[PDB]
Amino acid sequence: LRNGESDTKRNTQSQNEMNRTGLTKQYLIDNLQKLYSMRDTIFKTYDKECFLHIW
Amino acid sequence: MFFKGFMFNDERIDRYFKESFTLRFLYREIGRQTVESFASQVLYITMTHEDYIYRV
Repeated sequence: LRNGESDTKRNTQSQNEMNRTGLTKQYLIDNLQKLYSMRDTIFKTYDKECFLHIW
Repeated sequence: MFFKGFMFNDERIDRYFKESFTLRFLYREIGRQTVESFASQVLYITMTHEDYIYRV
């Protein structure tokens, strides 16, 4: 006559960490056309208000 | 005289841009009374659109 007994305890602890980055640049001609007058638009507001307008 | 000490970093860009400018208006007359006012206007227009010139 043979008897027995068993017992187990498995305990796992884990940690993860993921750092994903990216950078996508799209070149379109439509952006160059809109680029043209960004700087010039600054001084249209200066000229309209601050300066004289008759020769 | 015209672009008063304004130079693009790239050599070829600078040469081609200024050659185009001086070729287009070789015989045209300056708009303003003097060459200083015309030079100031040209320099301002160049500085304002320097990024578009660089890209193009």
